[PDB]
Amino acid sequence: VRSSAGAVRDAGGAFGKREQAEEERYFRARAKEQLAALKKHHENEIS
Amino acid sequence: TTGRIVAVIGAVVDVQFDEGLPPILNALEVQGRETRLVLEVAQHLGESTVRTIAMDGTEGLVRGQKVLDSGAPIRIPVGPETLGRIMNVIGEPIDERGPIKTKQFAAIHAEAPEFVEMSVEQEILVTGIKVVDLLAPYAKGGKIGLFGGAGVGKTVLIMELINNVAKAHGGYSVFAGVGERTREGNDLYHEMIESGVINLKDATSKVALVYGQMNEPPGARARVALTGLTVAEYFRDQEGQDVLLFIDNIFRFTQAGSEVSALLGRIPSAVGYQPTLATDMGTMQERITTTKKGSITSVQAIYVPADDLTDPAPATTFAHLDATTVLSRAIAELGIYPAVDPLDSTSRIMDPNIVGSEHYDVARGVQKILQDYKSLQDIIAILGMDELSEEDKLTVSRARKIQRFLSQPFQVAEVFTGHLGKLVPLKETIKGFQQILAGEYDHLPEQAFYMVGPIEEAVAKADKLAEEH
Amino acid sequence: FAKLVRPPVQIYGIEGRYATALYSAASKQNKLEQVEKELLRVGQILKEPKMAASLLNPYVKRSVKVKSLSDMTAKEKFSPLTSNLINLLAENGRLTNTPAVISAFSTMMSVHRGEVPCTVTTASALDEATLTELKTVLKSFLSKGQVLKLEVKIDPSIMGGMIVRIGEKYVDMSAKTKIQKLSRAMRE
Amino acid sequence: KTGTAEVSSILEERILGADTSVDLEETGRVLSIGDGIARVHGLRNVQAEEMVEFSSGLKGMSLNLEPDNVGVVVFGNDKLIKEGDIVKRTGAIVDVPVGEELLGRVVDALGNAIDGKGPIGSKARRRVGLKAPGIIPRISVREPMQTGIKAVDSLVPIGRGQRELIIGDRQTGKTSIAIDTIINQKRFNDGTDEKKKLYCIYVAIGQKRSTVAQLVKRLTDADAMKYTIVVSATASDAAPLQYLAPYSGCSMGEYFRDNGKHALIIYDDLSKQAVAYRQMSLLLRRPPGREAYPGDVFYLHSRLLERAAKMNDAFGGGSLTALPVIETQAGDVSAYIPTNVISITDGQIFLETELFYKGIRPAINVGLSVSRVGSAAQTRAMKQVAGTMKLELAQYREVAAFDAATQQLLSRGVRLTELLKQGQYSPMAIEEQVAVIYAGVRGYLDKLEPSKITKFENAFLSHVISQHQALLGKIRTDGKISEESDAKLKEIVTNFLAGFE
Amino acid sequence: VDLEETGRVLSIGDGIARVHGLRNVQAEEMVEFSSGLKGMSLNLEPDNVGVVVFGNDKLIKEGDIVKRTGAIVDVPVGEELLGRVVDALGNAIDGKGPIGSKARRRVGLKAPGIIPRISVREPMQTGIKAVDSLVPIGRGQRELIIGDRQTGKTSIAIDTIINQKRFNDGTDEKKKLYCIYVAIGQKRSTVAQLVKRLTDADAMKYTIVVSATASDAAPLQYLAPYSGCSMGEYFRDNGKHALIIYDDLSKQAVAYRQMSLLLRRPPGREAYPGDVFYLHSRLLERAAKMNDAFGGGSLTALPVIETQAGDVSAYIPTNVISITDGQIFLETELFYKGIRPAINVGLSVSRVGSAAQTRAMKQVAGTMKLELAQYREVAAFAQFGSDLDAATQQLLSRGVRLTELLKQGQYSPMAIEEQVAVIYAGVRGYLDKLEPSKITKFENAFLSHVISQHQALLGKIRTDGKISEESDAKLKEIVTNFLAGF
Ligand SMILES: Nc1ncnc2c1ncn2[C@@H]1O[C@H](COP(=O)(O)OP(=O)(O)OP(=O)(O)O)[C@@H](O)[C@H]1O
Ligand SMILES: Nc1ncnc2c1ncn2[C@@H]1O[C@H](COP(=O)(O)OP(=O)(O)OP(=O)(O)O)[C@@H](O)[C@H]1O
Ligand SMILES: Nc1ncnc2c1ncn2[C@@H]1O[C@H](COP(=O)(O)OP(=O)(O)O)[C@@H](O)[C@H]1O
Ligand SMILES: [Mg+2]
Ligand SMILES: [Mg+2]
Ligand SMILES: [Mg+2]
Repeated sequence: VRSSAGAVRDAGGAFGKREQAEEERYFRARAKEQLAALKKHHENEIS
Repeated sequence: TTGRIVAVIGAVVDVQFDEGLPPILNALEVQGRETRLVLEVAQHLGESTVRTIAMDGTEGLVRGQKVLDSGAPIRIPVGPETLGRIMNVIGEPIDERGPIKTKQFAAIHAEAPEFVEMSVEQEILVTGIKVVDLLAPYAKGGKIGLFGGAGVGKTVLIMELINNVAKAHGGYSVFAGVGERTREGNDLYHEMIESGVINLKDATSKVALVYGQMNEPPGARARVALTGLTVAEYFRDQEGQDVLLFIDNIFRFTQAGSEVSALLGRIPSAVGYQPTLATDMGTMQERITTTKKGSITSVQAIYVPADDLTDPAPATTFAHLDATTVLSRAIAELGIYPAVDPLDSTSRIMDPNIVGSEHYDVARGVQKILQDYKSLQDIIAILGMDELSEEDKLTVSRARKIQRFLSQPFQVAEVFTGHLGKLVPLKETIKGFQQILAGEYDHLPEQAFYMVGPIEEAVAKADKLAEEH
Repeated sequence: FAKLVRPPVQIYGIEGRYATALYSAASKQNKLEQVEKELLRVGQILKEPKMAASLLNPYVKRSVKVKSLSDMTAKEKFSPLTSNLINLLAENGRLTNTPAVISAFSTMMSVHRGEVPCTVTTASALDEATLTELKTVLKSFLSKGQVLKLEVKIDPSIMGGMIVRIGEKYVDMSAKTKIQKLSRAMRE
Repeated sequence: KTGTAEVSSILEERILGADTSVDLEETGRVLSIGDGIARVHGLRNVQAEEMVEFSSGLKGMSLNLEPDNVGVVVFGNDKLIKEGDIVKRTGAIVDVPVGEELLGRVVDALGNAIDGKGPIGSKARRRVGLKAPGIIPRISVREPMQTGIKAVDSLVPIGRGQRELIIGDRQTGKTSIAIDTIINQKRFNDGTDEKKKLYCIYVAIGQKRSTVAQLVKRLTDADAMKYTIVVSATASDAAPLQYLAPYSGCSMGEYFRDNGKHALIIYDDLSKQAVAYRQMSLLLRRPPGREAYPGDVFYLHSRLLERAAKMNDAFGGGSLTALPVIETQAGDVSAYIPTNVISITDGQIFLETELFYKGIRPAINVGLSVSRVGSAAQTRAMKQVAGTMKLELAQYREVAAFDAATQQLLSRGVRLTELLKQGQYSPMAIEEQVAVIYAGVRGYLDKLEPSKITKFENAFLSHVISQHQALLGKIRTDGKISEESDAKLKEIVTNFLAGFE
Repeated sequence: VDLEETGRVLSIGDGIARVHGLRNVQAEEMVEFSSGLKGMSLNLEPDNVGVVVFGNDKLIKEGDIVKRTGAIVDVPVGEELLGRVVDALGNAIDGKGPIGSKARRRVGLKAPGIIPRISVREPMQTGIKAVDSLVPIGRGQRELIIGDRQTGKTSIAIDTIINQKRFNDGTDEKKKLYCIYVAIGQKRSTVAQLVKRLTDADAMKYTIVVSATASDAAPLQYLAPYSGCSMGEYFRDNGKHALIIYDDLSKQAVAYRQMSLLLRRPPGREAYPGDVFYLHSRLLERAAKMNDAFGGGSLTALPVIETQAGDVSAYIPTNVISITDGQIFLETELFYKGIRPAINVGLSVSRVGSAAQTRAMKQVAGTMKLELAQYREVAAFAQFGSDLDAATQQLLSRGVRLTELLKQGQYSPMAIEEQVAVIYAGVRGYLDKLEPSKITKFENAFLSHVISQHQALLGKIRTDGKISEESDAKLKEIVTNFLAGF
């Protein structure tokens, strides 16, 4: 047996869930910031 | 000739003859049955005995019944009259509208086109699905496979392909359902009738359904594939026209053979499959082909037992397809639908010469970025994502955006998702993925791309999320 | 099922199983001697080159076999038991091993009348006086009713003495065995 | 190549010309009984899968029709059969009684009452081995079968005519799902809407009789026996009985289906019918396959589950729902028989044995539980609430391993999850389910403590069932939640919330 | 009736006739059925004969008459086959007429002994940088190509076949190499597109495509490799050089397994009979390199194996890995991250080694191998990249460039001198000051530039077969001048 790439997600163990949760956290934060920036740009561009 | 049944064991009936002996593959009619029972010969055991597989339940058979050799293999009606009907494995209709009155009969067993009869042209077949068109483009006249576990999207995807292509097709079509739910067969029949593809009143139907659903004894599930294949063979050769042939499932064609094998007196192979798995499948998959005198755009759903692509059955089928779109359960768990696995679906026309330089560069870029993301997830396991460098957080963000953008809402999935089905022409997909890769959308949230058609719709959805924020 | 009368000696395999069937059939009705006669007559009949070659070809309908055998058993006016047995063998397809069947029956008949077989192996022939006294002594081994059925044999492998077999019992007085026993015992 | 019937006891009959005295057409003699399988010589006119009757009252089913003998399987213990016993035909393919007389009887796999309340007075009999409906008789599953379990009715809706599959490890609550479903239909059956009555059948395959007796007591307690049949082929029963019990139950249900009535049938378990079938096949010397299961153990279940159909209105409009129960070993849902059945059904309820300890009961593992029929078989009000609830749970399930917005999301998800828990043998009407789901999903519990929702729900239900039954009746009859009904629910939820603390 | 030169079918079914008679039939002899069907007599038992039918058993009723042809299986040979498409027995299937070959050979002949051979020393140019530098293949070798699905094995084989066109179009006679491509268990349209592809590159005037496709009966797929190997032994035994490509050898094993399990031979592991080693060993041991006393010819072999899930401990993969002189792993993980051909150079080996490399490619690849070996043991850091000393930083900055030099495109093999020039530029260090993404472009440019102007230097490298210090200096000057203006 050998090691592949991205096998932590495949295994589905605790570590895989920890991946998916942490990544979702980070990109939820960034999506909130990007949505705020999009609204603010919209207001700054109506003018 | 006329023999007499001598033994019945499961679906395997041994019949003894005193006149001449019926060659293998012949069809023998059992005398004294309320409904036509046809036994297909499969062996000559010596002493003028033949082993046979019963195409229909062998309940109520008695040792000594009389059996008449029809004299030729299972013959089925063909012609443009079978369009809009539904047929047994043995050709008799099962939609309760009277007999299929044709001039042409065809034997379901026939040799495959010789090597001197094959075509060598390949032209992409736009399907309107982003992932399929981008990473594993289909081809007109080619054989196509949908490898799925259970409940991943094989049937919804093949219904989407029917709706898309069969409706916009100049030629005819055929849907041979081999050993899958009868609920689905009825659903498809009614969907076609209500969508105009089938027409009960007049002769304007473009589909010739054939059904061997999973309540048929194994002798029947192992042959309805050949029956649908015979109808498509006729439309390819005699009509001299393009044809479509959807098969769902093509695993059951192997499973049924495995079911009867042991009783046929054969030592089992690797995983309980019959020793003749490879050839019993080649002799079938070698008739589903384009030739100089026609063209068949066969699509086939393929069960992958327990999501094990190394199983003998899918492993053997992989070599008989010009394009495979491996649906995956892991992607379907993320909610991406269709679940097509971008790093496992391949094709034979994915070349810079056949699809063009830019299409090829974009497809390879998508694959490479997704693979890089797969590698990075391992590090994100331990570090967390705040620790990732700034050239990789970009890679992860872009890869997530591309994963979402590969999803799409189909017109046959409105019942589940509620959204509206979309078709994305090839240019829209290539342009959208070019832009996502280039970085022209780092300012939109990833969820902006989830279940949208062209890229402009992702922009509009991002704007709507921002406004409603 | 019926209570088939057990034959004296038990044989096994298909041969001995047909033979047991026939023996139990004949024993009822007390037709053993005549049944054996018709059996040893079919033994000669089936060796006929035409029949021998016809019955070994598997490409003649088994019904042809049965019809031919019915003809050849009606011509000889065989007892109904033997005709039925031969028809049975033809139906089942075992007539290819008929000589094993009838032979078994012969054995199963010998043990009936007490022909306890024997065998003597020597390095040379035996003078009729010596052979006769040998028979007289061997007769002492048996029981009442039984009668010796001697079978002389010659082999050069054993040098001296001889080897005697009386049904199951077996005594090896060869010089070979004695030489081996002496050599082993003295070496060990 | 020694034939079985080439014994001496037979060749002797043949030799001395005595076979003509006995009947070898409608009668035979047991060559060899052993381990529950008889070989019979004779019966030249016995049909395949026909029933035969031994000379001691025991019955059997002639499975193997070999050239010279017949492999019969005894529906009982072969302690009483002896070499040479006379087996006499019965003339008819094995069939079982059916009717409304069976309702409320603990019948046996073969249709013989084992509750001791007297003979079944049935009139008609059906062959167990009948073909399932075709493409034409059926129609799309449209009506809802109310399970009475919040999670199932909300996120895994089950229609009438649909074959679900309750799959999970041992001791995770599959029979509990089945019995909640059986008990729930009590409200519909005790009513006048004859088109909503559902008649239940429980097939107990390879379960100790104590279990079946406790289950029957539980059903009688809720007086859910006047409309229930129980086909009981328990562990002590010969393998052929355990192999035939599902087909007896399925035919008893095909009766109600073919007469415009709606039936539900629950096989428990099918993984033990498969074991009984394997034993039968191996004792008939049929070659094994995977794990020794006969080569055709898929067809065995496919031909059984394909009979759960939903007939069109030209065929009476009847219906037969099936709820097979499979038992995986260690969550290894990728085994042989679980995989065989997972692709035969349309939907599956995944009982996970670690959701079961972490607190979630019933253990339904949403996200892995699917219903291919889907929202098409749901009530409009439940559609409305479930549309939001399923989505919110889907989002919360990817941020469970832990901001303000996402913190609110997790809070709401935990609120919903505590709302999906349930008692046992206490199903709820659809109106109450939608009421509490609405209360929890609009946000009227975003502040209440988690450990209190478990009680709040309970209390809340009582309040409505004691104060605003008119609203529930309106929601139920109207089917959908009307705007005035929505406002009434809003008022009621806020009022109870304020006065609950 | 004759039951020595003739017999009659007792039974048939699943392609295994059981014949009665044929008392004088030899084992592995070709009998003929009354229906114009041939067959091979494999099981000689006391009572019958087990004939495997070369075709469909629909035409073989019970009671048929079978007549022995008196000869072991044999196939045509010669240069009359070149450019044709024959089936597992020499019958043409390209519809260009009769093959017209005078000679014949037995498929089951034995390999050359211990003395006839001589150590593999010539280089068999595959035209692929990765193969030709890091896992070289000599003439007379047996280099397994083992991989997963759709990783690029058939493409390695076809690039090898296409490359030989430069040698076969020249006048040097001991560099000419004739290719044979045995295609076992492949959809016919695949073979048709392959023949078209070979015609496009004009590489079909010295190629013999032996076709045993999926529809063909099991015996034809079991027999195709031996037919091809005999047509190749013909060129070996006449002072010519051959290259036979079995594709795959796993499907020959599957066909053989079907034959055995239907003849009822003891199964064994994975149901493979006990001869799936003997089967392949007595095939791959016919790739030799005869010494001058025997002509000097040679016969390379490139068996292709598919491994399920990269499992190379399965039965057949290990059987064929313990028989061959190397292996070229083709991992898909590398395939999708840009590395195409996806030749995993850690697992790939060649027990022949650099004994079969031209002196120039030895001179360069000797150090390239070490550079990549050093890179492969600090590859993990690549992500972190910073935070590490200049030592590992330079290691994995050289490794990335070297890796990106080994990328190559469909059907475009490179002449040995051009590979040497590119690897020289890359490894001597004239690229470490370049952004990795541009490396490929540089290559695709530099190559062309060198091809246009400095053809004389390439000719000198090709002929001398070595990088003389004069040529070394001239090449350094060329690289420096070009890299300056980029
Ligand atoms: N919703 C629930 N709440 C609390 N307990 C439950 C619930 N459902 C099931 N249980 C508990 O699970 C136990 C066994 O469950 P059940 O017998 O229904 O599962 P099962 O898998 O059918 O068991 P087996 O497979 O052994 O027959 C019961 O004693 C019951 O207390
Ligand atoms: N050197 C390469 N550069 C770019 N693409 C390649 C290269 N080699 C192979 N490919 C691509 O990989 C795909 C599969 O190639 P190939 O047919 O050689 O693999 P295979 O192992 O033969 O497939 P199968 O196992 O199905 O026969 C092809 O579409 C081809 O475009
Ligand atoms: N495109 C899609 N959009 C939303 N849901 C889907 C989609 N495809 C499949 N699904 C869900 O996955 C399930 C898979 O069922 P289906 O694909 O019909 O059968 P199969 O097991 O043959 O794949 C469907 O019932 C559906 O709920
Ligand atoms: Mg499906
Ligand atoms: Mg239980
Ligand atoms: Mg290939």
